[PDB]
Amino acid sequence: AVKIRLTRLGSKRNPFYRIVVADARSPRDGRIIEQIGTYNPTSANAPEIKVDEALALKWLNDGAKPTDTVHNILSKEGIMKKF
Amino acid sequence: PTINQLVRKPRQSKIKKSDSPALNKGFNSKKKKFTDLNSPQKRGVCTRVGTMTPKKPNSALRKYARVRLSNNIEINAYIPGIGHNLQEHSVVLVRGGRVKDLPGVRYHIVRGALDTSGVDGRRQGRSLYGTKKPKN
Amino acid sequence: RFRGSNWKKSRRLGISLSGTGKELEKRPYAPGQHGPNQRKKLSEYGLQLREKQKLRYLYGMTERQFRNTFDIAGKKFGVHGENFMILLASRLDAVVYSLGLARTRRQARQLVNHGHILVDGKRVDIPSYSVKPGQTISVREKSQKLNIIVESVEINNFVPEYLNFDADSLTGTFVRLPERSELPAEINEQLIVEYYSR
Amino acid sequence: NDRKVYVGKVVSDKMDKTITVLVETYKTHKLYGKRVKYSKKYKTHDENNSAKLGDIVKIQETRPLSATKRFRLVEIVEES
RNA sequence: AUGGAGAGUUUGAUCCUGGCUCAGGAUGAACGCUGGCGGCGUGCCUAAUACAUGCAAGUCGAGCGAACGUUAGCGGCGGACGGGUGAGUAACACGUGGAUAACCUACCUAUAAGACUGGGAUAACUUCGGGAAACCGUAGCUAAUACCGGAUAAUAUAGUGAAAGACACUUAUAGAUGGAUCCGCGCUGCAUUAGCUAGUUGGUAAGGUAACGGCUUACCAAGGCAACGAUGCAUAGCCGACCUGAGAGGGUGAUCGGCCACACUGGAACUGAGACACGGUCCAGACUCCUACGGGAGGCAGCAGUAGGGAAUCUUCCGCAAUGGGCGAAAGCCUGACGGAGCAACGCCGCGUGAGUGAUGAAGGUCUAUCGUAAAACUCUGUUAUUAGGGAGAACAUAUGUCACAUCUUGACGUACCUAAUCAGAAAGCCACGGCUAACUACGUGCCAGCAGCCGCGGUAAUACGUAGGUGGCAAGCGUUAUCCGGAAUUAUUGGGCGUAAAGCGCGCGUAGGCGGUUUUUUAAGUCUGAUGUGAAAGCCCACGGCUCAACCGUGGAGGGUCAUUGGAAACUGGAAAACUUG
Repeated sequence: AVKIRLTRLGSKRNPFYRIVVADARSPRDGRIIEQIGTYNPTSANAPEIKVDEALALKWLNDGAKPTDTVHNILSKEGIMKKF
Repeated sequence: PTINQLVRKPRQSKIKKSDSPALNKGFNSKKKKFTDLNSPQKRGVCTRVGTMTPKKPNSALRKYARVRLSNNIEINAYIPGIGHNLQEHSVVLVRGGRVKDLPGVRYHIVRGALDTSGVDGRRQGRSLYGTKKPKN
Repeated sequence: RFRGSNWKKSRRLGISLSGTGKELEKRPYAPGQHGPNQRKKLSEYGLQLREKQKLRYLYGMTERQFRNTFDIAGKKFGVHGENFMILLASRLDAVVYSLGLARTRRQARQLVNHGHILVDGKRVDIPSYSVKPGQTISVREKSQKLNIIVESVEINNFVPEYLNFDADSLTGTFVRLPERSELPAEINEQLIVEYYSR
Repeated sequence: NDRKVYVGKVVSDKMDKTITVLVETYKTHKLYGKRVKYSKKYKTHDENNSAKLGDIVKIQETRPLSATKRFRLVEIVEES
């Protein structure tokens, strides 16, 4: 069981977020070990999508699939369908 | 000043006791034992008025207050000012600590404080023994 | 701005220090309750509180709101004493306060009521800004200037460096934060921002 | 990730290998800084051998295979 | 290492001191005052109180027994639930590395053994029934990818279950989940508690937990201890947080908890894809209680609200729409998880309630020129206020055609930025009122009331007081409330006296050990310091970028702090051979 998470310290003024691999039975906020970065889904702050998910995209054959309406961010990419 | 016996045997700090030990406290009845609180705010409900005469350092005359706090013990006060509240049986906002020149009393009154307003002969103070709505 | 009435303040502060004043239609010597008596002598704390008599009337450099950039750039460059006197007048309310468009001391802060709104930035009808390298108080959004602010386009020329009025906006903001010279004369440094740290 | 060479000396023993080895180390306190040396006791065991009257040895941190004892190692210095 | 200037303290006096009151604030900091409005945020911190109730993870199937997948509850779920915390333990409960010669497993993802053969029972329709109800009795049931023979299923080196819509079943097996079987340092005080517990020392059991084994038991000897804290033993979370130091970090860890003690009570036959279970399941208790008194079993450590205790201690305004858990081949839910907020001027800010001002300007309020560049009566800003259209973000979806994925599918607050012409829609009132803590003079006052942050004042000029026009700080702010910080150098880890403040041995005696000759030393551990491991951090010794700047988010070059390798310098506390001698 794995889901996406995010960090929280202090700003917004544009819908922001982050990329991580937290637990399934939990809220949007979660603990992150290998910090990959964050994400800006406000269509205005383009200089904030510096997410280097290197251990988050390795769940393809481990245990992962687009869920919770988050396939839009993975729609631009295509590092899946390897089986 | 030698450090061997210093972890064998330690030292102390100074020796001091804090201010108003029978204050900052709210006495139980359910579990019968006091609370160590240091509360900002508190009440005062009256048992007598009280006054002792022999005053050397001032050598004028002015009385004080004998107001009991919770549930059977002697608690004593004083009214520092030129205002005489010829009153009792009140419910107030405590002032914590003693003003200069009265031993053993550590409990007082804020201006206004839900019981009365204050000695209304004051209008220049605007911040002493009862003074509200004062033109600045 | 004012917070009271002022012009008795010849013997309270020095003067507002960046104008002509309303000092001497009378006996301007005795500061208060001394009319038949001697002068006021010297101290450091009497000196210190004289300093801040000529800080809180000089500008709207109110306490608990101004020392802050002094301690903020106490991690930035130089013993912050004169940094402060150039950290309380390196604003667009100061790069435009010597610009000479005011006739009340409040009208360099009120240069933008409906005067100078958008200095390369968003319309801001305020006293102050964050006057970084080349930071003005420049032309209005749907207007340009008013008849209480543009009525003094160059009401006094030679307004300081980094206040180089390219007019019909009535402000100049040449380069950066200002070298504290072109500001109060008899003021000091270790008696501006070395009195405050205690 | 291997298992250390913990060592020490011996004090006493009881019936059929109630064995032990002493434990000690060089270190100090965080407060008043003196090089005072310090120790605590351990629990190894043998058939009956590693025991009192001279057993300067080594010990281990492994699976004890023991009651509350913990060690399997004896790597010696000498005997008496 | 962005390095430590506090008010006054001695007798009568320079002088070595002596710490106090005390400072400023910072506190989930507010109480009378004062109550232009707000960006955003938190408030049973009074009582982890007794209860106006319910409240809460929930519904369903081209795979299945009612009707024109409705109407089941089999099956799946749930049940250990979100949330509530810091009532209860000195404990591996807690932050990090970690032997696994102490561990494994379906939920995230692909699957894979195949999909063969089976019987037939149970919920509902209840089928039949006593009786305040509803509690209970007869009792075939009708099915189910199921209650369910049997083949080999894998660890004999010889273990069984699968009953797929359509052009979805059960297994050999897995990556994984909370964890952890556990290792380690994490892991506080009480010397008014040492002659040490009988298991103290540890080997030896039929046993068994995914887990070695004094863990109950298996066999025998204790001096195992030993004056070193055996043991008792009192609060009993830790850890990103906050005021903060120069730095060591040093403390409180409450908004903010990522981990754990905890749901009336003692349990509890149970159980689970995860157990003794906050609206479960039973039987002992004392509670406001409901009941033809079948006897009901419930308590908001989960939103409210009631009698409250109350320094303040809040909206039962709304209901899924910001995430789908679960049910479902599907269209769909419940949100009470998360949301929508009277807003307390509690945080402080975004700034707005007067202007071009004005000749000194009056009818003068401490003083008798002072705050008077007081005033008027003229003008200037939208920004408070008459309206208005108000659509800030953003992408949702089998059949549309053939897990990258999508249209004929996303406006309660959805109206914000509200320039907007804009009148003049005041920013309460400040303390002591001298000098320090920063303050200005006096009539009242004749010791009658009485001033007073350490210092400190009225007896006939309170440069203090009653009161009166304000200069030092101020305008959403006046006096007070009390907590540790550098300051307090009144901890002394950096920064501790000996004859004398407030301080030295009755000493012949003297265990443990702190210390403990000269030189070479055998050591090759360690320090010298370091190749390496260079395993992530949001942010670090830094800075910056989104943002009407402030409430709310982010690149991480500082390697994550001997962490995955032990070092070469014997100059030495360190496996430790001696010699020197006059000490």
